Amino acid sequence: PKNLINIDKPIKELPASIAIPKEKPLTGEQQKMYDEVLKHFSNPDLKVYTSEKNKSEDDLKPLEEEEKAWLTRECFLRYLRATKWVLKDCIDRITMTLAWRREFGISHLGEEHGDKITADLVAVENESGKQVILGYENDARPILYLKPGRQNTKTSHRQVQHLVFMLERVIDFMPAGQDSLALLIDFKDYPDVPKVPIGVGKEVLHILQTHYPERLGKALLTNIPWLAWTFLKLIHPFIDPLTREKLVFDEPFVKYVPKNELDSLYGGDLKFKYNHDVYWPALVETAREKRDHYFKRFQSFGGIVGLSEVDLRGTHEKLLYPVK
Amino acid sequence: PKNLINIDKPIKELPASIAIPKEKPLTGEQQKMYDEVLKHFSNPDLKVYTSEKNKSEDDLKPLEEEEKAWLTRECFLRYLRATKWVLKDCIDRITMTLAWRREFGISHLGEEHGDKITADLVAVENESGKQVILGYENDARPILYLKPGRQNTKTSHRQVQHLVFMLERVIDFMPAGQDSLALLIDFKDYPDVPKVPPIGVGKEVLHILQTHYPERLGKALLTNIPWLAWTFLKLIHPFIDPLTREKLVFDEPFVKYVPKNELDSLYGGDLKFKYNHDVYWPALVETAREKRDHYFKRFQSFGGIVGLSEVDLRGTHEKLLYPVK
Ligand SMILES: [Mg+2]
Ligand SMILES: [Mg+2]
Ligand SMILES: [Mg+2]
Repeated sequence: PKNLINIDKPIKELPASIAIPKEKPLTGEQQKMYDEVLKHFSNPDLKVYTSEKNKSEDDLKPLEEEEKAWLTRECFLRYLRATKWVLKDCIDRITMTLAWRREFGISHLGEEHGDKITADLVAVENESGKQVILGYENDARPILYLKPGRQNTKTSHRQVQHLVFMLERVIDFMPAGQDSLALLIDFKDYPDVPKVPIGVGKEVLHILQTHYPERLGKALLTNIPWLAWTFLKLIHPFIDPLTREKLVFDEPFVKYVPKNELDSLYGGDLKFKYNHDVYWPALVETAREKRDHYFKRFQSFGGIVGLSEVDLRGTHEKLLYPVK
Repeated sequence: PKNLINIDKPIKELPASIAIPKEKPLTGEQQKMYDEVLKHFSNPDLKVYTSEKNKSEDDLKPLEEEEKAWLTRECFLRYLRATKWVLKDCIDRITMTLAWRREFGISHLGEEHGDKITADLVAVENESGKQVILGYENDARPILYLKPGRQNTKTSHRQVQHLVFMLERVIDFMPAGQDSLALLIDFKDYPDVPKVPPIGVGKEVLHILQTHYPERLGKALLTNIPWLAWTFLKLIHPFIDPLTREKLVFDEPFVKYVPKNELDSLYGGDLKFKYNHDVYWPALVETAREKRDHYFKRFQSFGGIVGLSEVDLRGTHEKLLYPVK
């Protein structure tokens, strides 16, 4: 019996023991395309749709300060890679995500600035700890645990709102220099949690594919029921090699996560029991700290579109990536 | 307006409204390898391992009559396609499936010839209708429904025995000219079935399907998928290899792939089917037995040799369509 590490709150900072991967350098034509996107969203006269769902050319609103802070160098790069470096597609996708973010109630970088999705709104959804932000894996990705066997609410739109909220918070926890997350999915049934319309799948799929490009860096799956397990194993080789590498179906998590960063349930050193009244306020306060820092940094650098997340999340006095 | 067709038993014969897809005839170089497989398994002094798991060169037994009946032209082709037309792999794979069939208790083509896996042994596993053999789809494949939400037993080796048994029964239902099946999987939870409150069967089942049932899954239709799995299956769908992707259908109407008169009404068909074990099960057992009897007597009438075709063994024409070299 090993000696585990007590923990009941999210790990605030990436430990120094985990290095941040180096970014792939951009070809000449890629930089040129990047500059066009930068130019498009730097336009002082830019106006975008008030929603995605009900978008109209005749109902537009110029960018808010908070939207400029979201429109980062890496945001541009995520969409460029998602759209396979097609300039018009990149611009439209970004535009539509801005549009969706206003509609959904998350365009203001936090409830502190007017977001309608609040911590208090979705807190009940996390009551049984069905989603947990905790730790960092080998490539400095923040970890999001998903535990559908701990489901505590009935299907509703609020489930989607919680889903999006937790995604935004795990993004708040990104270390400077990283912009993708790791999903750790535990499919076990937990009877300890009492089990309680339109299936939310379609909306969640639309949200993940359309508004969260290039965010899934790793997905680790464990405690898979037999039929699902068999299915996943039968199809794994037929999955495209570059997607295949991102997906791990029932292998030890310890090979992708350092032990002191991993829950002991899955072979790690962390002794974690979800305690809502302790965990939830810690996550909310920690996420808020990160956002305050990020936004202060953004204003200190001119409050312009195109700033780097490396700089906005970092602490160096001078910009590592100055804006053209 | 809705007028459904009453049914409570397996449909015995492919309707004539469904064509059997034409086989792609063998090339010149493929025939050559095939003949080598036939020659190997035609050897009258051939001896095979008595099990896969505990295989030994010093524990061998000759081919039984019933095993020669299993060693068909199409059996050879299934392995040839599976092993990418590598002769040594093909022969070895076939050999190990024969060995596993003996080990597992299904080497005799039915309990009537001494199979330890019997209808009575596994019947309790089907009591709530978690697996149902019923109907034929657009390409004449017999349909096997999987309904994991109706699980009625505790995890055990018997569950594997039942899975194999049902697979073997759906193969008995192959129309002459077809050798792949269609899986219709409904993931919905049926609370009306009492759920039992212990090693997972996945590793064994995976090994069995991959190693011992090559080229059997012609089609899988998935429906009533919970949101999370649904999103996953959609998120990964395009990244699946094309030839495998068209094989898999994730939450699309079954009516595109199955004629309505061959399809359960619950999935948009015209068959009003309610699973009644004391009616369904005996009828499944009887019909499969009839099909096996016909298959085996046909085998005997054509010489009782290795390499006969399933088209002839399941068919009724007086002359062989595939005489053996
Ligand atoms: Mg509008
Ligand atoms: Mg038939
Ligand atoms: Mg086989």
